Amino acid sequence: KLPGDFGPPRGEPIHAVLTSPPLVPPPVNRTYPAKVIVELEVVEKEMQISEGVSYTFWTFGGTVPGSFIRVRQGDTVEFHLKNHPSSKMAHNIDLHGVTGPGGGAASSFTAPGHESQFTFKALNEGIYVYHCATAPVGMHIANGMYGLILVEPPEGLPKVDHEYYVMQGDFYTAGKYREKGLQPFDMEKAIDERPSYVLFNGAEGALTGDKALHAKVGETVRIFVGNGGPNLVSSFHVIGAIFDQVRYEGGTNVQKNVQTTLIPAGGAAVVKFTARVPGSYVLVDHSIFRAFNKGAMAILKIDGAENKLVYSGKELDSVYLGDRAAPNMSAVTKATQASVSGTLTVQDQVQAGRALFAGTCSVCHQGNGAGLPGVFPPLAKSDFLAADPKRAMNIVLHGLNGKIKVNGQEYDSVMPPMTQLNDDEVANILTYVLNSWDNPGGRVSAEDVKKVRA
Amino acid sequence: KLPGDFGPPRGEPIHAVLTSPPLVPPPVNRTYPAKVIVELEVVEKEMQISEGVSYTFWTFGGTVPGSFIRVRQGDTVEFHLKNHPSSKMAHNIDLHGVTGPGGGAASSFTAPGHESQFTFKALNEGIYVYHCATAPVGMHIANGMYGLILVEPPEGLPKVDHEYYVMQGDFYTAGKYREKGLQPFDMEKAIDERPSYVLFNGAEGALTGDKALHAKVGETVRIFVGNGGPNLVSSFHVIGAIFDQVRYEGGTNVQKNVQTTLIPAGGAAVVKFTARVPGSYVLVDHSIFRAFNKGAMAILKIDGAENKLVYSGKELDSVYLGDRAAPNMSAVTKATQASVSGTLTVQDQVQAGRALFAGTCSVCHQGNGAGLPGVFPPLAKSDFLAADPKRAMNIVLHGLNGKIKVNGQEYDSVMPPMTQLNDDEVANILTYVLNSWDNPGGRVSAEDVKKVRA
Amino acid sequence: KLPGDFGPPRGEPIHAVLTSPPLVPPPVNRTYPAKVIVELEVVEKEMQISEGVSYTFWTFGGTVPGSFIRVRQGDTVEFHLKNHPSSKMAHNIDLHGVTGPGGGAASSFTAPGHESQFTFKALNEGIYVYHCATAPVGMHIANGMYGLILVEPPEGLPKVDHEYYVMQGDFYTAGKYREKGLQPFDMEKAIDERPSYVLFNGAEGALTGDKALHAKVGETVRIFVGNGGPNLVSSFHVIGAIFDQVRYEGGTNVQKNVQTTLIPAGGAAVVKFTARVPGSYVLVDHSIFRAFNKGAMAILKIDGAENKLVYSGKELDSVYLGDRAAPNMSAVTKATQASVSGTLTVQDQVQAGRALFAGTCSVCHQGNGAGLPGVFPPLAKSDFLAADPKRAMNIVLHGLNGKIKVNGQEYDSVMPPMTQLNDDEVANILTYVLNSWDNPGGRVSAEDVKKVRA
Ligand code: HEC
Ligand code: HEC
Ligand code: HEC
Ligand SMILES: [Cu+2]
Ligand SMILES: [Cu+2]
Ligand SMILES: [Cu+2]
Ligand SMILES: [Cu+2]
Ligand SMILES: [Cu+2]
Ligand SMILES: [Cu+2]
Repeated sequence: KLPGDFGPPRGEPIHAVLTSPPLVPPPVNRTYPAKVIVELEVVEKEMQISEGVSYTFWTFGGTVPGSFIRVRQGDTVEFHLKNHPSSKMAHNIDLHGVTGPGGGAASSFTAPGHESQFTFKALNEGIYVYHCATAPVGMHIANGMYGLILVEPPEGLPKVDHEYYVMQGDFYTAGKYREKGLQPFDMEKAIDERPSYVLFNGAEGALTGDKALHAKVGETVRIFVGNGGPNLVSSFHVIGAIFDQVRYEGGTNVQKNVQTTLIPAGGAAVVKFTARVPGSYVLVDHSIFRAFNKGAMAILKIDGAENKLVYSGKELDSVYLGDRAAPNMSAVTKATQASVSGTLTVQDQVQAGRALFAGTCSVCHQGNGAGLPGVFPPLAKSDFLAADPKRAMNIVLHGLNGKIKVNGQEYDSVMPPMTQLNDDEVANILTYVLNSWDNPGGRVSAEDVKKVRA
Repeated sequence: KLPGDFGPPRGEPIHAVLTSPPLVPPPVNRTYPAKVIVELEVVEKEMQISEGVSYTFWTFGGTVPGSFIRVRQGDTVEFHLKNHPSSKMAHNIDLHGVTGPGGGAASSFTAPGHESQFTFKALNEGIYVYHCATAPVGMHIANGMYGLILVEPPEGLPKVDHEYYVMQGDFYTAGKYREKGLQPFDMEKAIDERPSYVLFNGAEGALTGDKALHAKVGETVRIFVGNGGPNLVSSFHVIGAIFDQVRYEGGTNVQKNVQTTLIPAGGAAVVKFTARVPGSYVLVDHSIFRAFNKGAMAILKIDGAENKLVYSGKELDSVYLGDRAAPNMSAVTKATQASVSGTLTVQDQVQAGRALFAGTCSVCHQGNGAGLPGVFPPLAKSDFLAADPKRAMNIVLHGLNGKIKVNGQEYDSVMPPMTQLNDDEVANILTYVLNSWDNPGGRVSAEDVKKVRA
Repeated sequence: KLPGDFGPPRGEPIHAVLTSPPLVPPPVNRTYPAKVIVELEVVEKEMQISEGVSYTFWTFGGTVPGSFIRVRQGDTVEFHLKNHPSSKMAHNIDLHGVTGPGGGAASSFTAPGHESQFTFKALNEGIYVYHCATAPVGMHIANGMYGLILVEPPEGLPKVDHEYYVMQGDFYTAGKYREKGLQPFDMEKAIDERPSYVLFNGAEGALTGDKALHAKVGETVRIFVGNGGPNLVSSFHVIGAIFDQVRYEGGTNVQKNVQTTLIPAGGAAVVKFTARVPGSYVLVDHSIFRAFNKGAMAILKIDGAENKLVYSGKELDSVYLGDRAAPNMSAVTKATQASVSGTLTVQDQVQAGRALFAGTCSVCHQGNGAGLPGVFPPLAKSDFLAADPKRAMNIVLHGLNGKIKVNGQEYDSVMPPMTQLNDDEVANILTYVLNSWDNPGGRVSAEDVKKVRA
């Protein structure tokens, strides 16, 4: 009568091995139901949500999303939740897929330095979100308290070459996007569902550049995709590919051959991809400003031979991926820390500005600052730049239009304002430009930009 | 050629018996098509959207959602809409599932004190939203003008033990969440899709506590779930359970074994649940701040024997459900009315504060005010509280951090601000605390809190 | 091994014939794979987003959405993107359905006056969004850079009587809804996902009135429905009908017999409708304030015989469709241009006000200004209006309640405020009323209303 009716646990008790994102535990590879002991510890800690931007995350297992749990339908799971002594808050857990009130919540309340346990049978196959369930629930979830549990079918999932773990969340900082420093949680933005960041795996760039997911032409890739929310619904999409299969939770329905699929807040799906041609495939929330303005992009990078019969074109670059085309933006972290320490050098600024110039400025002005004849004026050896570095701050913040002369040529176009750039970002970008391409050197400070903005 | 081609109406004309939420009319239990006469009356009236918060609802049949209508595919429906003489606005109806322009709208315009009628054939089986269709349509829908009509398949739906009627809506008050008094509709929040409340069945607590839906272990429950909007899409989810089946409108596709499912604005679904273990199962919009900060939670409470093989844990409490764990919050309504009348007593405040303290404060400070050793300081017989009741107002509104001494013990933690609490709520909560646990008595007034907030 | 494995291209190279919305190219009607040459040109230009409201759109082929492209699964597509010399920005393309990084983006970067090309095989059948992929991607998409490409199955889609092309988008103007003039793109509203317009096919009224889609009773209609976003998810719905079929992208799953269906940002679906009774069927985003307050309504108008057995009622009118019931609102465009030119006459205002009065005022006051006895007072020959035209400006902006006397009769009701109306709209509406129905004439100016609003 109950699903998952495979008899009492047999064999030996199994201690679950949990993995950190973006990795997944191995398939259970088991033909009998077991007692599975799961131990998960809550840790509150600061981490970088973006370069030079710290946030106090609340985590299951030290990561956002939390550690991945993998069991078999019909297993009896003895769930142990610990809360690290350093925690200020109590925490608990609601696992979707659990049959019982709160998905475990009332029997997993755990004060700092304590441990709780409860037992459940995994009656329901599927991929499922788990999350904290402690008042105020939204604050806990917003601070990163979510992950995935996979309950396998008894026969296991079909074999694939790679399995990965990707989870979207919306985040609410007091400061604006890319404003540096330790950013508090912002309850007002959270209630209004107005996130400052929308991320995969807890940070900007968590899955881009040198942190990309990998596979090779011809391989299959399964991705366990969660949406921790707390509030957003993801228009989840793969740029330049298709999903062979998309299956939500433990649903009977499987959709095949779709590129764009809606993942509810608190939802999860298993997607399958087959690599056909090399290059970078971007996982996004196709509510586009999330993907391109708030951090909601991840990369699956495929290595192998080009097939000109299928696609003649080139790998992605900064025109599309912006400043996440490059391996990383570590120079930005280093410049921000140098500013805090009072040791910020011109070169710290130049290297940070170099990272930030990609896409943001280079789409028009080019990576070498040459511009494009008749269309975009040069930043390289620019007389107009050199003539008035203050004017340049105004141009970045407030745009520029009308006829101008640069290096003896007339331009009569429109540079849109870029007011969303933070003071340090404008300063560092301009300091990069001034110290490149035979420009006159010197520097622009965040304080200089603050004054022009005001 | 047309669907629902079951011949002319036969038998006798049937006068439809409509039900008020959360109840549903009985199955039609009929093998022939009939002429079904439906009579529905619009009533504009004030009701409580939350305790002590009045709202002028516009209703079909006196409730939000409106009366449930149940007919059989192939029926000829003669639809009579009356508008009560007390109405200020004209009203009409668009029933999804109707084949014809506006779903009835142009032939159901009805001024106060009037009646309109129109006839349609129910060609389409399914569950369908109906709503008002009078300019400005969004205002009408926002004020509560929506419900469900079920068009059964000719053979009927499979028998279940219980059928219930649950409908989500987003609401737009001029005041903030839980600000007392008669709250006007707020057009600006509505246009921006920024609701102050997100509710099931027209009120906070409409389906919680003593108003929960009921069933017993082993029983099946069918829920007709609507989303009246006007604007939100529900990440509709059952905490601690799974839906055996989810079917949208009259779709051919049926999803099985899912826990989280997206319901469009203006959409409807039929979900099935089988009770397996006792306790409270929470229906939520899993865009979490709606569920936990704006009212979007309902309860299906299952009675019966525990099954420790399936779930070893406990029923839900205020850690998860907050102040909706208790049967009701009537003390809040009574205190608010006493304030209006100028008769507010200390005990009125104490009992209101008692209701509001649950979850909101008790998650940390505990239901007996004892706190937790080394972690959360006591409110019970608190020297620190007694020493400066004004400081306590500041602590609730603006939080507290750093080393403090309470009852001879050091704490060095963080109480987050609770600025979203209204002045009366802080006043009543603190008055409760002061009159409990050997604390010194007295009271805090809403005016006292207003001054500290300013 | 790869899908679409139908061999090398054969026959002659085919130059694709692209269509402008809401039309679709003819079925490919071809049994062999071909080399298909597609030429699409980007044009930046001002167009009217609403009457008297200009916007600088960025377009593929001069329209929003862009030109429709129709090919066959297994075709080799040689894609040529041109950027008109008048462009200020560079542009490129990402076609969903393309197998390769960026869906073409890196190999289609095209400066003003240039052309790019790349080749891909259409491995994936389905309906797919294409869009620009140039940093800042959200700005490009927000400015109108999206369209659809259909990749047919090898056997073709089933024949229907009509095929149409409808695409939703969200738009972000600096000014509020219906504020006249050339409206800049508003980055802040875009990041916050707070659109001022939500439209089908690039403009208010693009598919209403004299621009409605057409078919006849008994005919089948296929609509290729895109959602360009950038940010919104459409609760896509047909008022007064049902979709026989809804199929997303190239998915295997087909839903049948649904009225309301969620289309992701960047998503696309093929829907089928069978006309059964005459009248206007409204395609909306059923997040209702979008449909009724921001422009998100389109019409499929069915001609033919009434069938009283199916629906006894009347065609839609301004009670539901508001000011889009009429063929067009050209008088508003003409009045706005007359204001710019300094030649605005009383009659220009009267005719603009006539257009705007429909629904907005007529729902209560009636199309002849008679009101409804005991319920809504007359505007026709209104003593109360004539007595104080300034008071009338205040009534429109700020509402009216309480007992009043009009033409010898008492009213004691509530006219809600209509503060969202722009100054010119109030002026023109009141000038219409004053010059109708034996009212005293004269005029109200936008400046008059500006002063009352302040
Ligand atoms: C294309 C959309 C651009 C992006 C992105 C950026 N800039 Fe730009 N810039 C652009 C144009 C079309 C113009 C000329 C405007 C005109 O009136 O014709 C400019 C101009 C400048 C200048 C001044 C001229 C010069 O020295 O060449 C500066 C200093 C400049 N732009 C800097 C700059 C930086 C630092 C950018 C990233 C932050 C950036 N621009 C983006 C077009 C575009
Ligand atoms: C956990 C998240 C808490 C919730 C919810 C509430 N309070 Fe709290 N409170 C908390 C901590 C960790 C502290 C100490 C902070 C420190 O600096 O170490 C406090 C403190 C108080 C106090 C002062 C100390 C005392 O008298 O014990 C008061 C008066 C107090 N808290 C009241 C209070 C009320 C009324 C709450 C609901 C509105 C509430 N707190 C919530 C932790 C938490
Ligand atoms: C119903 C929801 C209404 C809509 C839409 C509009 N008006 Fe109205 N109006 C309405 C009522 C119930 C009243 C009387 C209020 C009372 O206190 O009883 C009015 C009144 C007016 C008046 C003044 C009285 C008169 O001259 O008849 C004016 C000038 C007026 N209304 C104008 C007006 C216009 C121009 C509207 C569209 C912009 C409009 N009203 C909408 C009800 C409703
Ligand atoms: Cu927690
Ligand atoms: Cu959950
Ligand atoms: Cu109404
Ligand atoms: Cu509707
Ligand atoms: Cu572009
Ligand atoms: Cu895309």
